[PDB]
Amino acid sequence: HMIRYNRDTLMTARDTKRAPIPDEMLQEINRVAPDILIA
Amino acid sequence: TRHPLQNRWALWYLKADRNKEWEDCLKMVSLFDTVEDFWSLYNHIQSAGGLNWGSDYYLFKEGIKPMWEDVNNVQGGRWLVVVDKQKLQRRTQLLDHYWLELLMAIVGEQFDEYGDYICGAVVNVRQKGDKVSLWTRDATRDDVNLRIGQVLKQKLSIPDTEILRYEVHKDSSKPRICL
Repeated sequence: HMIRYNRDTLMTARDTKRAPIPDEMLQEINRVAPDILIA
Repeated sequence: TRHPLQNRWALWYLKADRNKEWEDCLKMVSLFDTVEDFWSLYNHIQSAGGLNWGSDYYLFKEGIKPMWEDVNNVQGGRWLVVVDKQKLQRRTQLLDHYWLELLMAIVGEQFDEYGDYICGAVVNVRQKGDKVSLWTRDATRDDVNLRIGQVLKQKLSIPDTEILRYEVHKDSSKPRICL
């Protein structure tokens, strides 16, 4: 019933990530908080 | 690829604006519920260490408003970590270490069997000392909050020397636990 991800698993997923940010997320960030957006 | 998270989380952002009230500066930036979307979000926004003085980030479970008056927070409290000893880049680096380690511990459900009692995390970026806090649901559960505090200190490598305070939200309107 419990879904867990330890530190190494999460960091490895970041280090090997290649997929881009979903466009819906990017547009939402731009809409409500453009000033914190990094790209 | 898809690694679903136990919980769906909302990131909130408090934009420093000296002319406006708290409620008018706060924005729900994005919800996410996978490891992929967690990192997409974190990768494309300013780190805690890159925010202007006076800004906040909040990460709370979907449905929990990032305010102590929320039914999910009202009977609860927070573990508080103050980042004020180091200077300039070293302080900034420690702040970012604490925030991201905390976020990873939360979304990865690393707080043993007590994840149901986690509400969210808050970072306040302040010139006088940044604050990183872990909010829990029930301030009467010493067993829960003590264990959560121990994991918190372990994950963030907070030394036994530095004593963390668990403060009850209600009393803020003297720590219940020190660690």
